[PDB]
Amino acid sequence: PHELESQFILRLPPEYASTVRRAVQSGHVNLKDRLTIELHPDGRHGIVRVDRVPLASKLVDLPCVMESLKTIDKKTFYKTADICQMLVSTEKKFIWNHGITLPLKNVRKRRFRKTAKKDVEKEVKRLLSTDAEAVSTRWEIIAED
Amino acid sequence: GFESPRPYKLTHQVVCINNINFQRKSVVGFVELTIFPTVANLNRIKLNSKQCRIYRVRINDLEAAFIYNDPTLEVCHSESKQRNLNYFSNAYAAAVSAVDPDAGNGELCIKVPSELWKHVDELKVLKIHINFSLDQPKGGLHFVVPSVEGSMAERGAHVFSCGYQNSTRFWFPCVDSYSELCTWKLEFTVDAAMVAVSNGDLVETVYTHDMRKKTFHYMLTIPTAASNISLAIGPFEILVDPYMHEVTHFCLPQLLPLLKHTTSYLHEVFEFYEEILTCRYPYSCFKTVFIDEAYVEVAAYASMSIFSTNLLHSAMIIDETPLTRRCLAQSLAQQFFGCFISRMSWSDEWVLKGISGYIYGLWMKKTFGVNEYRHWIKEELDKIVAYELKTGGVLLHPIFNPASHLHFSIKHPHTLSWEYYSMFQCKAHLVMRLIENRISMEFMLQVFNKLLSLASTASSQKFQSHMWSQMLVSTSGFLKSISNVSGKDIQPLIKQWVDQSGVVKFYGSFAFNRKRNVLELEIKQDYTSPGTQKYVGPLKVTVQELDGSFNHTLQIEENSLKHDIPCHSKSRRNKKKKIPLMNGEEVDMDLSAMDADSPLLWIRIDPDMSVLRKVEFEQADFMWQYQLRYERDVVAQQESILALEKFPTPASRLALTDILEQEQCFYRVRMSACFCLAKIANSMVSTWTGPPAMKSLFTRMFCCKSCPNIVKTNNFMSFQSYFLQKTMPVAMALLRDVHNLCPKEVLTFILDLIKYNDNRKNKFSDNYYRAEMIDALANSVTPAVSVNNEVRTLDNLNPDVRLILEEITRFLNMEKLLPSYRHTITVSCLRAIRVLQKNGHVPSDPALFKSYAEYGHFVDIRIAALEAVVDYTKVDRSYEELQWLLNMIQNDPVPYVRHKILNMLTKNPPFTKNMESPLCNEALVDQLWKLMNSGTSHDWRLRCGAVDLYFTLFGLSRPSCLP
Amino acid sequence: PWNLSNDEYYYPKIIQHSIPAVELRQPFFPTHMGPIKLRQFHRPPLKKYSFGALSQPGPHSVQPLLKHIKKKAKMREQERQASGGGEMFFMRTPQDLTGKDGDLILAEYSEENGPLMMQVGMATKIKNYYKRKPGKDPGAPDCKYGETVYCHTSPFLGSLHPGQLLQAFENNLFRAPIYLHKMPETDFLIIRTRQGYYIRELVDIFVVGQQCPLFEVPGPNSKRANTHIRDFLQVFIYRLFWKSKDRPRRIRMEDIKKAFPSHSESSIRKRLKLCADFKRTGMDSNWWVLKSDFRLPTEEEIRAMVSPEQCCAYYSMIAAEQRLKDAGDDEVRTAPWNTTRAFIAAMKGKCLLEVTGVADPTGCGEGFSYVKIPNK
Repeated sequence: PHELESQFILRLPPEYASTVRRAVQSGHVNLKDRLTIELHPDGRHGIVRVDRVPLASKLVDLPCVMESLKTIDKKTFYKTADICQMLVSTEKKFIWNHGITLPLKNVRKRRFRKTAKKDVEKEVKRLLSTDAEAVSTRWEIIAED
Repeated sequence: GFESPRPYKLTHQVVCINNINFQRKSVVGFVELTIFPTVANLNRIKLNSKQCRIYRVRINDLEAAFIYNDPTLEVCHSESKQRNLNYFSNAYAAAVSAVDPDAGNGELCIKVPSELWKHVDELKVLKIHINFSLDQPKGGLHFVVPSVEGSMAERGAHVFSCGYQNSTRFWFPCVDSYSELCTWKLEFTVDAAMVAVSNGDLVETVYTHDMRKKTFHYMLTIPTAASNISLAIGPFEILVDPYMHEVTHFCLPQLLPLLKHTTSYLHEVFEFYEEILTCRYPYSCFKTVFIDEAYVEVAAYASMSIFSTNLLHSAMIIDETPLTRRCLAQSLAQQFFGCFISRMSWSDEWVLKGISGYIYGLWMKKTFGVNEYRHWIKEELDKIVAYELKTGGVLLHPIFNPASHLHFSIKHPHTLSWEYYSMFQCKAHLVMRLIENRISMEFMLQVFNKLLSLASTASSQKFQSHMWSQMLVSTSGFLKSISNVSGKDIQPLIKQWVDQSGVVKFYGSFAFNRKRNVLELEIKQDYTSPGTQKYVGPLKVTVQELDGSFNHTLQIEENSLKHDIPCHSKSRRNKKKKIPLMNGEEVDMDLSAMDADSPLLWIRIDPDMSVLRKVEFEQADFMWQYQLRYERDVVAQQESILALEKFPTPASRLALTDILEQEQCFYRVRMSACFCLAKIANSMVSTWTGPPAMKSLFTRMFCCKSCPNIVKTNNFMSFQSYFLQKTMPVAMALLRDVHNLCPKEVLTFILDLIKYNDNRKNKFSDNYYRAEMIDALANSVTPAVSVNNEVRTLDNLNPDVRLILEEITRFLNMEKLLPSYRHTITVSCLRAIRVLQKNGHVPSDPALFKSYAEYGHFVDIRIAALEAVVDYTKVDRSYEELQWLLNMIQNDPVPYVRHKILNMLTKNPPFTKNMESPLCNEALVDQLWKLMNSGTSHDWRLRCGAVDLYFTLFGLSRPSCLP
Repeated sequence: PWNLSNDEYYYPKIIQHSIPAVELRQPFFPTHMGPIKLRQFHRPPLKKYSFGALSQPGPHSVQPLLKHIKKKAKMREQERQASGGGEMFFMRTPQDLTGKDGDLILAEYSEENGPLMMQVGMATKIKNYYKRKPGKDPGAPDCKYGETVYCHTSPFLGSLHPGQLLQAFENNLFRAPIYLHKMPETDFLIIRTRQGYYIRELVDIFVVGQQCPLFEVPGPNSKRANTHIRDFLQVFIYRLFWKSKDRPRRIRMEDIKKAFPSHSESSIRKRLKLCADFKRTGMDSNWWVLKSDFRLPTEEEIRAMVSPEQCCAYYSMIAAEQRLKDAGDDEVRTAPWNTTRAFIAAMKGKCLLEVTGVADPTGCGEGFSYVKIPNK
C-alpha cells in the first residue's frame, strides 16, 4: 500500500539555523551525523541535536494550513502533503498563534473568525461512561452558590 | 531498432548519365556504389535493375561476373493451362517477393571476385562500378518528344522519371528500397539549351569542350533512399520564387505566365507547414517541375516535386485554383513526411500516409475553413465505408496471408490494386484524425516535431547508419513517441482501427417516454456483413432539446440495445424564448411542427465522426427539417438533406427552399439542396402547385429585376453564387413531367440561359459555367419513343432534341475555333452526345469518339472519348471496339491513358461473371491472361489494373466460359 | 478562391493530474474516512511507526538530499531531451510524487476550511493575470513561476487595476489569488518516512487568498452525491477485478467490506449483482467470479466513470457534514454546498451575493461571503 508522507516544519535558533542551512546546501552525508531528531513519548516534546549540541523542542499546531506543491515545469503544481505542525527549537502551549509568513501574525487572535476550534465531546464520552455506573441521579438547574 | 535485411550497408552512390539521345530514346551511364559489408563471406551482392542493359561491372576496379534474371517479366509460364486468378496472384506475389530489396533479394546478382575475399572478411569497403544503357525504355523514364521539327529544345522534348513507390530500378541499378539511405552524387550531361533538374543542390554546371553540351552536378548530403531520387531534363523556363529564394519553378516553354500565377501561393503553404510543425524545411532547395504526359497528377521526391502542366491556370480561371492549390499542398506534406522521414518496412506505411494526409487536412482547415474541412472529412469517410462494404476491407499495418478476402496480396505495394492504394491513404489519414481525437492536437504536433527532430539530428551525422536509421519511422516507434509525449497509449484504438480491417454500421431508433421524461435510444449494429466489425467502445450522441444542445456518452457493449438518457424541460414552449444552439447563439424556431409532449428537436448519433461508421438513424421528418434549418454543423445539414429525400412532404420542400435562399449557409449544402429539391419535386408531381422548382428562385437570385427571362450579365466575383448559379440548372433539368418527359418550361429556360449569356464584363472565364450548361442540356434528355426499331434519321428527330443538338453542335464547333481552358466544353459536348446516343436519338456510332480518342488530342478529351467508347462497347456488345480498347491498352504512348482505360473498363465492364455474353470466348480469356502475364510487365500499375479487369470479368475461380 | 464558409453564423465565437490521481489509487484518494479522520481532514497528524528504522526509539540522523535532487533533475532532463526536447509528462508512478526531488514551493491557505481542496497527486497551474496600463505599457512584471496571461475581464470578483499583476492558482476545482512571500530564515522542511528523516530548505511560500469555487460541492444525499457514492464503489470493484490474477477474474467480498465499511452489504451486493456471481461450492467457492459475458471496462472507461475533482467535492461535503454534526442556520449557510452553489450561480448571473455576511471565512471585514441575495 501507499502511506501519505508526513511533512512538518523545523524552526531552529538563528545561528544553529545558519549552520544547518550551510550543511544542507553543501550536500554531504556529514550533515546526517550532525543533525539528529529525538521525539519524546509525550508527542509534543523533543530534542534536536545540531552538531551534537542538544536543543529543546516543542511540536506545535499551526493556525493556518500549508500545502507543499511540487512542480517540474514551474507552471503546473501538484499538491504533495498538508503541513500543520512545527517543531520549534530553542494543550494551549502546543498551539502556535502566529503564521509562518510575515503578513500572518496573531492570525488566530485577529484574522480568524471565532466560530470555535474544539475536548468538550471527549469529556462527554467520559461522563456517559461514568453515568452508566448509576441507578439514581439528581440534577438541578442552579443559581449563585 | 532497425536491422538491415541486406548483408551490406550502402554509404554513397554516384549516378552519372551521359548521351541522353532524344531521337533514339536512349541513355548511357554508369553507377558507382560504395558498400560496407556487415557479414564476412559476402560473396554475391544483389542489386535491383529493370530494363537496363548491364555492360560491365567492376568491383574495386576488378572485373566481376554478374547474372541477371527478372521473374516478374513473365509471371507464369506460357505453356501452363491455368486460368484462375488466385494462381496468378500467388505467383505474382512470389515473383515480386523474389526481386524484393526488402528481403535480401534483387534482380542483378554480382559475384565478388576471389582476390577480394580477404578484403571482405575483415569488413572493408567495396566500390562497385556498373555501367549501363537504356536502349528504348518502356515506362522507366518517360520521353515526351513532339513531332514538330527543329532542335529538341525548339520542339519541346523532355524526359522525366515516372512510376510509384520503388520504381527507380527502372532507370538505374540501385538498392531500390526505402530503408537503404545513402548520400548521393548526380551528374547529368545534357544539351546546352536544356536544363537537368534532380534531387539535392546543384553545386556547379560546367560546359563540355565543344560547348554543345553541359554537365549538371547535383549533390545530396541528406541521406535519402534510391526510391526518392528523380530526374527531369528539358528546355524548361526557370522562375525563381520572388518570396522564398531557394525555391525554383520549372515549366515547359510558353507557359511562364501560368507558372507565375499558379506557383504564387506556395510560400504560404511553406509557412503553414513550418509553423504547425516546428522544424524548418529539411532540404536546402525545393524544385517544382511541370511536365506533359505525367504519370500521376502530383509526384513528390526528395527536394523535388513533379506536377503535370494541366494544373497550370491563369488569373481568370476559377474552379481550378483550389484543386491546384491542394495538389501543391499535399506535395509539400509528402516532402515533409514521405521523403525526409521514410518507412522502415512495407508495414508502417500507414504511419507516413496518415501523417501526410492529416497535416494536409490541417492545411485545408486553415486555408479553406473548418466547414470545408468537415465536408472533406465526411466525403472521405463515405468513400471508405462504401469501399469497405463493397469488398472486404482495408488493412493498415498487416503482419506477415493476413487479408484473404480480396484478390491480390498486400505484402508489397506493387501488387496492390490502385483503388486499394487510394483507399489505403484515405483510411490512414482518417485513423490519424482518430488518434488526434483521443490524444489532443497539440500533443499530436509534438509527436510529429519529435519525429522530425530525431530525423534532423540524424540527417547531419556522417556515420554510415550508426544514426541514419533514426530517419526511418516504424509503428512501434510512433506509438512509443506518442506514449512519451502524452502518457496515454492508444493500443485499443490501434487494435480496433488499424490491425482489424473493418468499419461499423449503426442502426438507431428512439422513443420518448413522456412519463419518466427520458429518451430511450435503440442502437443495434450489423456485424455480420462482410465488411463490418463490432464496436464496443463509448459513443457520443448529441440531443437538441428546447433547453439547448446536450452531449451524452453511451457505453455500447455487445449485449446492449436500449440506452435511456434523461431529457430536460419544455419551458421554452410555455414562453416564446429563443432556443440555444450547439454554439453559443440562439434562434427563433417555428415550433408548430414539433410534438406537444416531447422537448427534443433532433438527435445525432456520433456527431464528431469519432469512429469509422455508417449511421442509419430513424428520426421524424420534422426533426430532419429542424436539423436542416437550424443546425450549426455542415455534416448534419448534409445528412438531413440526404434523409429528406424519403419524406416528400411540402414542409420538406419549404425547408430546402429556405436553405437555398439562405446566404450564410455553406455553399456545398445549398448545392446539395438543389438536387434534393429536384428529387422531391419529381416525387410530388400531380401535387405541385406553381412553377417548376428553383425557376422562380433562379429568376429572383440571378436574373434582372425588369426582365425575368433574361439572365444578368456574368459577374463571377462572389464565388458562392457562381457555384450555386452553375449548379442550379443542372439540378433543374432533372425535373420530370407526369408523362416522364422533362417540361418544356425548364428546357426553354436552360436554352435562354445559354442564348443570353454575356461574359465580356467579368474578370473570370466562362468555361465551367458553359460546360455545366451543356451538362444541364444533357440531363433533360429522356428516352425516345422508337416505333418498330425505326432507324434514327434526321427527319424523325424529337422537336426537343433538335434544339439541344443544334446547341451542342454550335458549342463544339465554336470550341474548335475558340478553345476553352481545358477543353471543358469539348468534354461536356462529348458527354452530351453520348447521352443522346444512349437514348434513341442519335445513331449509335462510335466513330466520332474514336476520332477524339487519338493521340494528338488533349488528355481530357481523350479520356472523355474513351469513356464514351467503353460505354458503347458495354451497351452494343461490340467485339471490335473491345479489341480496339485492348489494343490501345497495349500500345499507347501515354501510360496514364492506358491506366485510365483499364480503370474505366473495370468500372463499367463489358460483361460481368454472371452475364452470358457473346464476348466470353476462350480468345478473350487468353488475351487477358496474356495481358496479365506478359504485356503489362513494365508498369506495375497496368498489371494490377489487368488483374482487376480479369477479376471483374471472370472472377476468382476458373473462367467458366472455357473448355 | 476564398473562405466561403459562413462561419460567423454557424460558430459565433487542460489540467493533467498524476497517473496515481486519475486512477483514484487508495493512499491518495481514501475510500472511507471515519469521524476522527474527518476531523483531521487535510491536517494529518504525525503517526508513530510500528515497524521500521524510525519505530525504534532514540536519536535519528537527518539526511541531506541535494545529490538526489540534482541527480533526479539531470535524469529528467536527459529523458526530456531523449524524447525530442518538448514538454514531457513525468508523474507516472507514486514514487514520482515524493518531496525528495523537484522544485518544491509551499502554499499556505488563508481560510481554515476551504470549500474545495486538492488531494495528494493532483495538479494545478499558476496563472499571472496582468492588466495592461491604458495606452503604452512596459510589459508584465516578470515572475519566477507560472505563465502570464493578459486579462481584460477580471477572473475574480473584483477587477484588476491598470498595470497590476496578480498570480493565481488555477485548476478545475477553484481559482484563488496567491501571493509570493519569502520563507522565514529559521524554517526547514523535514520529510520523514519509515527509513529516516530528510531535510530540504524552502525559499518560496505562497499565501492563498479566498478561493473562487469552480466545482459545486453536492449536498448530503443529493443527486451528485447519490451518483458519486455508487460510482466510486463501482470503480473500486472494477479495479479489484482487474487486479485479480485468477483467469476467471474473482474477488472477495470482505476486501470491499474493508474498503467501504460504512456501506450496507445490500448496496455492495447490488453493485456485484450485475458483472459478478457468487460461487458457493466446488472451485472458486466463496468468491465472486466475473461473468463470462461481461466485458470488464478498459482503463479509459474506468477513468471516465469518476473524476478526481468529484472525489474532492465529496470529501469536502463529508468533512463539512462532520464539522456541522459535531457543532450541534448561519453555520448551514457556511456549508460548502450552499456557498459553491451561490458562487457558481453568481458567476452565471442568476443572482447576487451579499459580500458582507456570516459566510465570511475571516470573521472580519476582509474576505467575501458566498450566499445568495437578489439581483433586484
